[PDB]
Amino acid sequence: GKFSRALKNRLESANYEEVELPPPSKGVIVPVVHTVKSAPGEAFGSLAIIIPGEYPELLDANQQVLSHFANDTGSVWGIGEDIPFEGDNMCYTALPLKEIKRNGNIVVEKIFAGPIMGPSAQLGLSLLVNDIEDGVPRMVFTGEIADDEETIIPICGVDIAAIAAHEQGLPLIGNQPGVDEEVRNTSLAAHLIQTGTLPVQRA
Repeated sequence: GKFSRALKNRLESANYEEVELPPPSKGVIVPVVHTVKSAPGEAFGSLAIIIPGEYPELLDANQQVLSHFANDTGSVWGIGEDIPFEGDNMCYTALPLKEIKRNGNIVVEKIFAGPIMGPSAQLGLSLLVNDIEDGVPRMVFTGEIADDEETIIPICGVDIAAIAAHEQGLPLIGNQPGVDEEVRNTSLAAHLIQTGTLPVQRA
């Protein structure tokens, strides 16, 4: 459960083959919690960017798995479970995001670990295939999407994910306390991408 700087440094010491890529045509950022059975009760966070195209070769071989959106409608390299909603008939890769730059260039690297498990990348993925057209929103999304494709189900480890977002100067977005801007549902998340920041009230 708890944030461990010691786990972070020991696992991240093995990160390798850093590379800089041009700006994605679009993308979305999500947080990942890292654990290992022999470090019980410890965890730390990182960010992943999900971009168009097939780049299994940029991933550690243990992440070179392909998971599919529902029915015919596209797939993502690097994620470990199927996605219960339709995509937009595009192929994506989920890459460890080391840095996203001023000019949009992304710095990606390999990590020694399995693929991205669990349902908390679903808010991101849903926004990516339904609402994002161009660019990468400068924010980090976290949450499971219900059957209605509107309700956002909250995650454990929101503190870990926050740390991970803040490291890179980005806000955490989700439907729970601990996040920087709360979004009750997917369509409020999509409105946030449009406004870019939370609207302000002055009386």
